[PDB]
Amino acid sequence: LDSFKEELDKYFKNH
Amino acid sequence: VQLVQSGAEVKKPGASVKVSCQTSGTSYYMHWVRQAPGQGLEWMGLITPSGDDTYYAQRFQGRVTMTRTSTSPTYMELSSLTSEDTAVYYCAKMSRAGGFDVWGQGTLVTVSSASTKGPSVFPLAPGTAALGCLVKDYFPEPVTVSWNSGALTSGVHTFPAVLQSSGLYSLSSVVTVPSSSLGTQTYICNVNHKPSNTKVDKKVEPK
Amino acid sequence: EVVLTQSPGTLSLSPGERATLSCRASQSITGRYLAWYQQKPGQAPRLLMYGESSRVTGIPDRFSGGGSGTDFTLTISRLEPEDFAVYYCQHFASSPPTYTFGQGTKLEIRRTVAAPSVFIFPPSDEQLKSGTASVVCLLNNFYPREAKVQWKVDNALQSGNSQESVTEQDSKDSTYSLSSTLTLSKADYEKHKVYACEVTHQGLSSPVTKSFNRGE
Repeated sequence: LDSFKEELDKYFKNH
Repeated sequence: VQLVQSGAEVKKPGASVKVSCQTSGTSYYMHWVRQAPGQGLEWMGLITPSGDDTYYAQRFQGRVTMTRTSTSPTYMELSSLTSEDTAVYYCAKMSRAGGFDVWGQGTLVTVSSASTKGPSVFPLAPGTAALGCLVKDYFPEPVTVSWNSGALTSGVHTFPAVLQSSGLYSLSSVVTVPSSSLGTQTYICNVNHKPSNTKVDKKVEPK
Repeated sequence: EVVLTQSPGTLSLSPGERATLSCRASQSITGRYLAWYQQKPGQAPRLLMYGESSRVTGIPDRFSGGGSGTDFTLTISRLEPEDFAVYYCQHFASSPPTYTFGQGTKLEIRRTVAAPSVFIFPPSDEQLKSGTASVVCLLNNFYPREAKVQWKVDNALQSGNSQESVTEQDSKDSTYSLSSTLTLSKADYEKHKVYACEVTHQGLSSPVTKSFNRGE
């Protein structure tokens, strides 16, 4: 399962 | 990783405050969380490991700014302050799992129309006897109270301050001692109010 | 946004017993997005566990948890003195980034009933010179925390002119102490003779009144 940091990184990469 | 914040601040309504958070010495997502006296925790927002972007809690959007170069301390600036912004402000490091694994020591920010003022200290006069000191009408928090310069610790209760309708704080500190000691011992409460650079030492005697 | 509601507000248990702390989310979540924190007086909170019982490094085995959907629990199985504290749950989302906290549960030590020892203090002559009189009633080393303090001035019940403060639970005997401070102008103070605080508490078979006659 992806880490929360990975989720946050993806958010900021695309916003 | 240890996080060290800047010192306490006192502000008038409408002003702004800027608090710093320094990694004592990998970069990480950094968050800010505040806690009003006696209340719960409130998240304010986060800043990325590089500092190139932020995201704030809805309640603070338009009022808060989080900044980091790369290896500079990180700052949180809160504008248009009101008395509702009185709280301890914490910075925190996020772990990869999303929880806050390292916290700063907190920075108290007091927002009030009141002005800094040292306390007035009054005796609370006494097989067990109770005696104390009333620490009245100071601003802002905090005060410290010791007894006999720290030589008396057993049986001491220093109460949490209350905010009076005047905008000034007050608390009491009490100690219980053997009634027999009232003739062989002298009791003095040592009150330190660092925000006003005031210290008061008040002897408490049977009246 | 997710809203977290904790229950109970206060939990009172003895060392060695099992504590069950609840956190309810306003919508169904995966427990990977929930974290639990411990906070003691004067300190920052400390991360304990994620919603799925996964503990962080250094957290003892007696901390566990469980849940899925809207209901989550933190369980502390054999309570130690160092476990009594305030506990918060926290939820996080990444899109858009959003964290929230429950309102906290206080986990306090249950011990046997202990009646307060009561003391009354008149205002100092020094304070009276300044135009204000503070009269202080002290309730010392009692359990449980709930207590009732009434002020009577010349047998007239007072309302609206007193404030209470309570200490944190004592680390050694698990009692509380409480102050009640009556504030009067000097002029009102010197118009009356008898100042009394009357205390009701689980450990008292009849209310305890301490009083003085102003100027004796």
